[PDB]
This record gives sequence, C-alpha cells and structure tokens, in this order.
Amino acid sequence: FNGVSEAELLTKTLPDILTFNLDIVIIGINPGLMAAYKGHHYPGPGNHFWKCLFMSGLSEVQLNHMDDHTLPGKYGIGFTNMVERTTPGSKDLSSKEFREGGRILVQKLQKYQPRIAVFNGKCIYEIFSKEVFGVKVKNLEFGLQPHKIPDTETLCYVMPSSSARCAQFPRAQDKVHYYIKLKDLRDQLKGIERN
DNA sequence: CAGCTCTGTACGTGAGCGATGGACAGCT
DNA sequence: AGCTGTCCATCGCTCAGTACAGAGCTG
Repeated sequence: FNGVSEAELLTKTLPDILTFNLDIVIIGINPGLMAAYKGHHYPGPGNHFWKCLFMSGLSEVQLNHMDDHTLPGKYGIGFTNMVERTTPGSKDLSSKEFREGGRILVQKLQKYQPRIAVFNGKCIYEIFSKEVFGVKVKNLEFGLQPHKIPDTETLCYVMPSSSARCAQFPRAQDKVHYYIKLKDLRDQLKGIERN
C-alpha cells in the first residue's frame, strides 16, 4: 500500500463519524486494510457502498470515501463498525471480539439514537440479534428487523455487505434494492414525525 | 426422530495489479 | 532502414460474505 506494511495497517483503527439527530448509522463489520490505510469509510475500489448510496438516491451525486465526514451534516448519515480492530478479512475475528463489539455498539446506539441502525452485513446482525435481543431465527432476512435498539426508538435494518466478496449479490446493482428500501423507510419515519 | 448449533465448502463481478508486447518516434 | 527506448493497451490473474450441507448435539 504505497510502501506501507500490512503489519502497520493492522495496528491502525478507523474513527467513527457519529452525531446526534442522525437518520442513519452505517455499521460495518470492521476496517479492512484499505480503510485503515486511508482513514476513511469504504475506500475499497470494488466496495459497493458509495456506488449504492448514489444509485439509490441516498446521495444526489456520486460520492467517495473522502466525503464521509460531510455525511452527518449534509445527508443525515454516520458510520461505525461492529469491531474496531483492522484485519485482512472478516473471518480473522473471534466470537468474543464480535460480542465485545456488540456491547460497545449498543451503548453507542443508545447514546446517539439515530432513526435507523443499518447493519452493513447479515453476519454482524446475526451476532448482534443473538447477543442483544436473545433471538436466533432460522430464517434471518435482510430489510427491517422487528426489534428496536433497547431503551430507544432506533430501528434495525440489515443489508448484504457492501463488500464485493459475496457472490450472491455479485454487483452494486444487486444490492441497490436494499438501499432504496432504506431511503423509503427513512422517508416514512420523517413523514410520521411531520403528521 | 426432530429441530437445533457448529463447521467446512462453494460461489459471480469488476477493479486493478504486474507482465507483455505492439505502436510509434527520435536518432543514426 | 535499422535500432532502440517510452508509452500505453491489453491480458491474465487476484481478490474484496453468504448460503447451505452435513456432522454433531440434545431434548
């Protein structure tokens, strides 16, 4: 990574971009090597997050990782991760790391209380649900989850990971449907507040 | 048995590497 | 005309969670 060792990137962390009164908080799994390197969220040239944000209309123009600090103020979107530690892949993390992460995540969500907690990846919500709601469904599905963050009105919404790793949603286009439904849910919630 | 949990395998696109080699121009 | 080096187009290749079978567990 421009002469920067993998060993150096593994020690690096990615700061959260969180504020109060947010519509959405994107919760990633943990920082990848490129995110740790850049110090920005979803810089993966193949990661579908920014493409999907635009293709869905959640951003009116095409943005990139360098824009992530403007997302709270201009788009009502923030970022955090289930696990802070940088790894080359999601499977390099332990069960205890994820459950430590879940506990830390629920406290951050109870503080900032965004309208919607968006789990960027089914695997992290599977862990979160089990730990926080004590729920393990056989048929865990994407989309809105039937449980609010404890002691809040924050909804849980799950999407296929923006990572281009999963073959089941091979392209940004195959994930865009979930980002459109996320936008619609945000619009419904703001409309409920209005009336 | 029947429903779980746990573990290992298999899977589609597209961005961007290093390697390769074709096009081309400068120079003799 | 022949030589040679740069540039760049192009190629092969790598690589950034999810689903599900089946072994194991247990009521």
